[PDB]
Amino acid sequence: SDEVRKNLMDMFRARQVFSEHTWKMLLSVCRSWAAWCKLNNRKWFPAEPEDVRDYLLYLQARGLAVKTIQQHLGQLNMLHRRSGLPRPSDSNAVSLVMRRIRKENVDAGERAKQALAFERTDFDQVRSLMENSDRCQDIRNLAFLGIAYNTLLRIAEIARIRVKDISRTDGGAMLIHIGGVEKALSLGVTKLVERWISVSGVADDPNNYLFCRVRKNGVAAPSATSQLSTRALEGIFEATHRLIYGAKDDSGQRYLAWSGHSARVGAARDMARAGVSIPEIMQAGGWTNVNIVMNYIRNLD
DNA sequence: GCATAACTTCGTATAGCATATGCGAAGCATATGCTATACGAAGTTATGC
Repeated sequence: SDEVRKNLMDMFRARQVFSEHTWKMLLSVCRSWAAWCKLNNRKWFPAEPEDVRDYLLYLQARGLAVKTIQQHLGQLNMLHRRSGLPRPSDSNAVSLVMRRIRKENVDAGERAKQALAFERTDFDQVRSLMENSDRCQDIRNLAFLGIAYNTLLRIAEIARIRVKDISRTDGGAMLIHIGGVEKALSLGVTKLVERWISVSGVADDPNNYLFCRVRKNGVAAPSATSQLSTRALEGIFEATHRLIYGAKDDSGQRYLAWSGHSARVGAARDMARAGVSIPEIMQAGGWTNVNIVMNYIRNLD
């Protein structure tokens, strides 16, 4: 850590701006490179392309998915670039091995994953079960899913919306605004969000976040400044799934239960089942055209 | 005086997206950098008997 961290902080001085997600990632690549570089002693910072070739073969023998290795190589090249040295990716051999292992592991039959779809009928079932609920933290989850499906928002978008961010019409719909665009909400879940607001009492300042922590004994808490962590919002979907079905299987496979994208895929696939014109889908999601939309539509029943 | 529920901070793995190049000479298929989940685990503190 210390030596590598102090080295990387030279780049922090030289290149101070990144997403919190990027500079998290580069450090965790460098940890693994340094560890390997110790366990077979070679010079640690200035890369030798033959050593990169050894490293890429060592990773390929652990059978990591090709999307991982291409990222490790990317981060190494970023580090050389912003430090001010020739890029290891300039090596012909490095390219040759990358192409070879890419073809090999593709021929080995890997597939990209796709999340389980939160189709409309599951929402209707869980609503039919929880509609009678009065325990506060049930109400919260029932409202949350009601928005997170209908409005097609990304999980880290909906986590942000302040009560200031919401507009209301008496006897009608409710409208939501997100960073110059406005999105509109069905006359059902309006009643759920109204119930949540009126029972929890978060409305004392529009600057409060609409979603907030709730404690063991059923009393809510306000906050103007502390948001609910997305790691708990995934803990909503996974909990309600574990309420409708038994526990996850021990095979360790991923996407065995709903996650943040299960709403988007559920909505898109249901709209395709409704026979919508696909450009209307692309307009609703705002998605720049790439075949991921087709892949979500890949099959119906 | 200790046990518990519901949540917050780290870490090592993959998917999304915006932009750019070829190849061929019009259009877009494939390639490249950067940003964001999914999951298991360790750690926090308020309420309770």
